[PDB]
Amino acid sequence: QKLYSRAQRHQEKKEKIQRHNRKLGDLVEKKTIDLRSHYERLANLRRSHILELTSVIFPIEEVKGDTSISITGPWISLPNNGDYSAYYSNPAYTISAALCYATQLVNILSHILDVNLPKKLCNSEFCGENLSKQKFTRAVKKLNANILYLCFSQHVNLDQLQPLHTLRNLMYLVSPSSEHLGRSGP
Amino acid sequence: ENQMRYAQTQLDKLKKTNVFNATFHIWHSGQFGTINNFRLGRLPSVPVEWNEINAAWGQTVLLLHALANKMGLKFQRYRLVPYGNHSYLESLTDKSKELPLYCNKFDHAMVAFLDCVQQFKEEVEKGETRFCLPYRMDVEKGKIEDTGGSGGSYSIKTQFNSEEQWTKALKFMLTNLKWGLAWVSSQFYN
Amino acid sequence: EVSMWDMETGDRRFTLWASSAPPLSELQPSPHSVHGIYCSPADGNPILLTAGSDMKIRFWDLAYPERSYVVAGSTSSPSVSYYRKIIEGTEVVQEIQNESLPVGHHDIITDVATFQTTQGFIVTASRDGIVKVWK
Amino acid sequence: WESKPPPPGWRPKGLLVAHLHEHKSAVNRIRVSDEHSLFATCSNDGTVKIWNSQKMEGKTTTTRSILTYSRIGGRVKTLTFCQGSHYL
Repeated sequence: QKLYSRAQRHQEKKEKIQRHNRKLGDLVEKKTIDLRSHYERLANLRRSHILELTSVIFPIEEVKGDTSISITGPWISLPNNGDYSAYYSNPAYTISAALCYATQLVNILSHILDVNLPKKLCNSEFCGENLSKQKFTRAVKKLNANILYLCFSQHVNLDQLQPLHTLRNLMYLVSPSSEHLGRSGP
Repeated sequence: ENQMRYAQTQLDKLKKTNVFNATFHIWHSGQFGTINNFRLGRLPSVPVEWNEINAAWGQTVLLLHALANKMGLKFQRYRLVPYGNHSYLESLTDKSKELPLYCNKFDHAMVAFLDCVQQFKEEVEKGETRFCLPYRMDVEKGKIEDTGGSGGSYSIKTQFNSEEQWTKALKFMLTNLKWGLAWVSSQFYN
Repeated sequence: EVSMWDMETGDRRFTLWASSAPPLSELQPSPHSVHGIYCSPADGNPILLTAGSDMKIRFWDLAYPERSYVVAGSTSSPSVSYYRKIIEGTEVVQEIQNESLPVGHHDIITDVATFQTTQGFIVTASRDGIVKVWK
Repeated sequence: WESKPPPPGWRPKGLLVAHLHEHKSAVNRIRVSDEHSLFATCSNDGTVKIWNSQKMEGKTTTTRSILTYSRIGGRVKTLTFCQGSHYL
């Protein structure tokens, strides 16, 4: 009889816990919907900001990864792959301006795209210093890894941008024409 | 709830710190003129990087080009190289002799920058309630004058103004561009 | 709640009190907790790393919880604050609190795993799939 | 509750290796390998992400889950590294 009283108490507790379980499940569903809505709002805001930025500072446009992409005025234009092979030392000047704007916008998207940089100190080190040496190796490696992370979190079409298409995938994802612009998460 | 909190916090931070806010990362007051976390103007007891000076000069060229292409601000000396260090500022009507923003050519770039800044202030002041008149910038003679009544004598010369006057004029340019880009961001966000 | 229970009595007798609820509060005014505790004996008492459901990356201490250092965030808080007491035959602890992108997890973190030899790394996760591999 | 109890003075610091969001659903079950340098990741999506510390840390193109198996189905929220059993 004592054990039965204890069991009846535990069973009432079980029923209450199950009711709370259903309530918490509905609440978690609502919370996940709200989180998805917040992520979509971030997507839209990022798309707007990126379009505005591309229009104003860096009009990344294709010519009309060897094909060139123009941005930040006629003095700045570079092809898709990215002349990393040519950094051992306007082509040099245009490439350097494009890469400076690239690191800057990389941090910018990290904020907007929410893709926090694993090498957060991107804009400064990447843009200015003539670090052609091993430091250039490390910087280019970090840049490539970050671009890979960006393309993965925006892996709409990996085969399209393809490896060694720095300006290519850069324009594709960054330009408001991105297929899945603003997306973030897994 | 926590993930939505992080997402909405990022969204709100972006809303507060506009795209231009981060891109310029500029300040109005301090030991020097600050944009993108830079120091503008050294002192007899203040350290600063002249290479960072060239970087900020190229940044100013790019920002002025973006503003002018956005609205006017490109009457004369309006052909600027938005590349960064060793930048160039030239008139769309005149390209015979380049004006390098690095190293009388550097001071020439400074004077042409003052000219483009006055042109933008004309562009900025166009609002019904006049704007960009907490200070006034003179292009030809090298005057960085504050409409706020500050008595500090600031000039654009490479001599007699390079440490205190230069720091002050760089910070003044930073704050004026701050006001102009604040109006620009207020417009663009809408 | 992070308590040590004398199962002979079958109740927890240990605390790092940090909650709107009073110690062993009937209503428990604080619903937040910490889990994913990791145990190892060192420094005169047990040394634990437990996932703080408050997203507080918990490197927890008993003798000088305020004095030591923990992996949690919230930089706005001054030097770590933790209370050390002795209560009815046991030492009691009260835990008290002190642009950019949110580095810390943004979900209910539960799991922790670390490896090191004079140095190493730790693994962290949240209640939705967040992965945090701390060094 | 750890092998070779360390000397006193343990404090944490602000360093990390990598972060992931691959698990489509909540993850509430992980296993840490003993003989090797790997740990297991599973998610409420009924899928398990296998991650190797040696590989996932970096110096590689992508730190993706080495063994991602979802044939289990449902929600995978229970995993363990069997003690010297060569089974998971």
